Amino acid sequence: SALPILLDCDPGHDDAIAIVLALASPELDVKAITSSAGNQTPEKTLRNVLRMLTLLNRTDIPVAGGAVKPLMRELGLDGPALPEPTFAPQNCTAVELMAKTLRESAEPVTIVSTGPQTNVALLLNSHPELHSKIARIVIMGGAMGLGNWTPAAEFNIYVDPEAAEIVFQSGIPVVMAGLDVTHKAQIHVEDTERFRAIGNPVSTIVAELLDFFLKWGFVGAPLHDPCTIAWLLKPELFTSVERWVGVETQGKYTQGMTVVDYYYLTGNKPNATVMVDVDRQGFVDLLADRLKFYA
Amino acid sequence: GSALPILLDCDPGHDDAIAIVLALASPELDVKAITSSAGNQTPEKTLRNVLRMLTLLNRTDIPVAGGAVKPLMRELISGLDGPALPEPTFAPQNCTAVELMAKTLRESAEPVTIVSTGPQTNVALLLNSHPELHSKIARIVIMGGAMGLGNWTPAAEFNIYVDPEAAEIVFQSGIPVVMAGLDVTHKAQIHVEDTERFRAIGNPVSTIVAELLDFFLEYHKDEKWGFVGAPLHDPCTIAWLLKPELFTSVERWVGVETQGKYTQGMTVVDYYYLTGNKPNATVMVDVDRQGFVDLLADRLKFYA
Amino acid sequence: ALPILLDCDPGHDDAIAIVLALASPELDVKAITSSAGNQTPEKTLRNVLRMLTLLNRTDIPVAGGAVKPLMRELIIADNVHGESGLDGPALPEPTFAPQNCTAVELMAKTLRESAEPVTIVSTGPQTNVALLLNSHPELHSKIARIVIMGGAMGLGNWTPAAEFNIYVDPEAAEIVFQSGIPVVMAGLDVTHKAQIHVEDTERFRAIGNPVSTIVAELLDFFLEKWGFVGAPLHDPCTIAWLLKPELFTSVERWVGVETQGKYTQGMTVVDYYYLTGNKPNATVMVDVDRQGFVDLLADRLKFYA
Amino acid sequence: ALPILLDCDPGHDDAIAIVLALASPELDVKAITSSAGNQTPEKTLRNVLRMLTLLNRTDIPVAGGAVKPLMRELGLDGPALPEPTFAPQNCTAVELMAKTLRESAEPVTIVSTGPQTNVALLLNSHPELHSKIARIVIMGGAMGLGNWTPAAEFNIYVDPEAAEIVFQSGIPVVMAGLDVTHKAQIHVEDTERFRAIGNPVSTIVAELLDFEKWGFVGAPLHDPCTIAWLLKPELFTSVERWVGVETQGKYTQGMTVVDYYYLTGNKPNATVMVDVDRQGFVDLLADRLKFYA
Ligand SMILES: [Ca+2]
Ligand SMILES: [Ca+2]
Ligand SMILES: [Ca+2]
Ligand SMILES: [Ca+2]
Repeated sequence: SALPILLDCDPGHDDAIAIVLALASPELDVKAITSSAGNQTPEKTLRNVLRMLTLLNRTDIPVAGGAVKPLMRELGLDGPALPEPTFAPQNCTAVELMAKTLRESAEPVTIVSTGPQTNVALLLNSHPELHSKIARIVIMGGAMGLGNWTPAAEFNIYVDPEAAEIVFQSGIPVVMAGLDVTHKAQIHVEDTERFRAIGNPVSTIVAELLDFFLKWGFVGAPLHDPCTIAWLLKPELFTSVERWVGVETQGKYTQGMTVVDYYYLTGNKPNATVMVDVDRQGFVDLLADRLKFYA
Repeated sequence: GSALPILLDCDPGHDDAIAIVLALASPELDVKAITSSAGNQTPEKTLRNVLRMLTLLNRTDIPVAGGAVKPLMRELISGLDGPALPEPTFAPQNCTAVELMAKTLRESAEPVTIVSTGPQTNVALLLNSHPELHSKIARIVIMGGAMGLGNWTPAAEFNIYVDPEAAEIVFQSGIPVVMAGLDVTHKAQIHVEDTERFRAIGNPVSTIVAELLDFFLEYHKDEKWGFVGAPLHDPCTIAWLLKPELFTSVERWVGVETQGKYTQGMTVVDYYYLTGNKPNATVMVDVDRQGFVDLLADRLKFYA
Repeated sequence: ALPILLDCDPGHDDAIAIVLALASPELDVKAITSSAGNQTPEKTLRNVLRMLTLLNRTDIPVAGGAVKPLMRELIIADNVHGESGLDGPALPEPTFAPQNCTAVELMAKTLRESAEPVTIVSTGPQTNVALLLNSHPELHSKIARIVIMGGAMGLGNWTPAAEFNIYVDPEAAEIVFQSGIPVVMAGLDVTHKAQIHVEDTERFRAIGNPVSTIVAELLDFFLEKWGFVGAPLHDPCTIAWLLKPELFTSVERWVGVETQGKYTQGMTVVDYYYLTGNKPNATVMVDVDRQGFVDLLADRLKFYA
Repeated sequence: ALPILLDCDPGHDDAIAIVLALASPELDVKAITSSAGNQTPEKTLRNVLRMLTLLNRTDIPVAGGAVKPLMRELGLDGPALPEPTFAPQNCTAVELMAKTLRESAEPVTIVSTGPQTNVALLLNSHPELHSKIARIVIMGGAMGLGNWTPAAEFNIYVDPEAAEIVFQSGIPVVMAGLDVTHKAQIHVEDTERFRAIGNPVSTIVAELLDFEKWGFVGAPLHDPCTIAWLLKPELFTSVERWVGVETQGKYTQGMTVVDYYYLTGNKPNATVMVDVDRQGFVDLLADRLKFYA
């Protein structure tokens, strides 16, 4: 009855916190966690997935490392003391673990990818016969408005624009947590104190990860990646629009931009659910309430 | 007569038309010439519309010339429907827009302000073909672009989209640029009450302006944008020259995308200073709407 | 014997390349996988199976690959190669099944279990090869080199600037050329010199076995703005180069594939006069001893006696 | 005589093109304007003035043009040349070109042997004068390999946007690219022939041509092919084809894409020179050099 999900990510503090949120939610059955490279080198992102799973006592979840660089371009949890990995990744690549999971699943699986789209694009292009086994792809990346890496582009998308465009043109429903929503999903100093007052080793780690992070004029720090998991858990916390998104791969000034046809100016059929607002307090409540799982 | 000397390049177009009305009712401004760009209409039509507006406004003394027939490297894509306008009673000068612009610069004793409220085609031509006159251009004030969402394609505003290369030439020119994009112009809405205020002013020109606002809103009320009233784009350029204190603006780097698969014509504004790039533009981002409406109605009294 | 992986989109010349490879005991064909380009992926796969049926090598593992280019829609070399993709001669129906997996999977499996580096020969669009490279960076060390048919230093045969295989999937080809693995390129520069004249096709037909018959009837089908004396035979130059590199003249140069141009998508940009900074990444074939090439083919056709 | 406008960036070969044009009474050179590419715009202007001083044609009006490409960033060593004895006109190249067209009674031929910057400016800013332009004869581009980047010839690469403007203009274009110019080589023996003609001008021309991976037998003479094609088109083989200039590629900015095998829908927009009778080209030059006897 739980929703089967594949998590692909590049921890990264917010990826890490998204893993914590997912494993505290019995509505979700995390089938595997695979690592992309962007926030760090692929050796480090893999290591970080293994450390998080060690911390959270879920060494039963299969892990594989993915692509070592973006498709056509060149190419992490400081703060708290984290455990050394006590287990090994699977002897195969992220795409292979993803494909394997799809093949053997009896119902469609949800992909949540919160690093660059590199591994997800590879799976899509290399396994067209498994597209039917993918319910939807939930991403953290992009920005309808101003980017955070270049003027037009958010980092995840900018690191591998081609991979992202492959995802959005794939024919599989996409849900997009871009900067428009994640910038609203701020954790204020008081919130971080709330998480820390919960009083278990994990809520402590989450609070310290957050401590570390601390021209945009944010009141507190945005928490990007957990917005993907939070939307699956409580979509009613979010406002979203169904629109066409294209990713720029050629521009002189705009490589990696997510072009969102908000006012229907193109002929293009919508391919994405674009998150545009969140109930910030509700988002904090969800995170604070699920942290009680590690009591 | 120490008014600010200005060159107006435009593609009327109801809002260009209203910009002309505002400028000629402002003795702070000395309009040296009006030239026509093509965008809102064919170049025959935009030229004609400049001539009709000057005929209406009893300023047949301002020299007019037609400009480029198409964007620098792309194909082109009455223009003042609604009110009855007069037929032209005077002829454009026997030259091109670029030639009239250059002439004006050469013979001006002080730098001239360019206001271009159509595509940037003529301005870019003047810039590239007269580098020895850059010193005679104080600044270029444009209506075009959007820091946020575009009104023509998802990423692009119309004027820039029609001639991205010309706009990039303007912004890379080294001459200070002032940009009235959709971020401010979409705030500069004329509500139905405002159009009634203009109409109550009671002279042939305020009547024309109100009827121009009439036609627009009746036939082009944007149902997806959720505007309370119709945005008045072009007059924001003139208003900023008249009362900059009505506006909020930031000094940022702006690039125009000329190569993107999805983004041709986008004005990329480096709002959060993420690039290395030296600011080249003053980007208007807010306006005091009521004050903007007040300016228009105060200046419409000129035609009493 | 040199272990090779063959990735191809038959297509008459791919087919004749298969024939040549299987008549050469210098080469150990480890698998044949199918790309889409010349035809739909259903048809290319079928035609690999038909050729292996014909040549009684049903022991070679076959798998179908990617159904479309990485980031573009499929276009096919439709009426050039006709209906089935191998029109002309009667061919046998497949008597065996492809492996239960994708081309990239069979490729990876082959590399993993090989004891020495494997040579990839790819004679359709580079789609499967690029997928293997990006998804298996830990197996690059098991790839000796990639030998392609594609590209043109001069004029293209599909658009003014581009050759078909490259044009169908420029992004795949650029991935191959940027990969760090040695590339050998049989482009139109050489393949347009590797013409089979009517006399040569008559020679193949005179060899008198079922297979040389099929190869001759295949060429028959492939027969005026180019002003060729007879028909260029593109794909078998990859295998010929592995068999007898002394037939060929080649230069080591930098090659880039254009993925963004308005007029030039799919161009192979070859830095023939060293004008760029760029480190050579390819061996580009630029000439062939045509008669020697024809001799090679005919000599190896005797294998099917 | 055929009225022509010469826009160029001397440059030794532009210089030799000027020499040939002024020795040809079939041609009426209406004006010479300077582009920037081979050198800075100050230098190219100066060189036009030096050449016309040398050749005793200070009566031909000269103007300096654009100081850089339309959208991008931006010369006669060897022989002793005279200092300029006259001044350029007090206007820009585009102005002098427009003025020339306006006051011509019949269409004018434009020969542009530098980047196409001034010609593109003329075309875009004077659409009412297109009818006064018979054709634009250019030295630039390559159907085959480039001499500047792998895909691109210099003149075109310097201002790809100006070149694409010219080719998309609707005015007939004639293209002397590397395909023909690399065949138009001057061998050591030819340079000695020129030198033996025995006047100050043939001497200057020789001292220029006097001064590796391409494997040329002698030096290609690029710009004079434009003037030669006007004088003796029968020396050349050419094809009527569609030509587009790449202005966006990652690796191919400045490439002239010639649709030699009719693979696009596109209407031909250009006469593309593909061969030359080299000896006949050399004979034309030697023959015309006698003008300065
Ligand atoms: Ca992340
Ligand atoms: Ca306008
Ligand atoms: Ca093939
Ligand atoms: Ca030159």
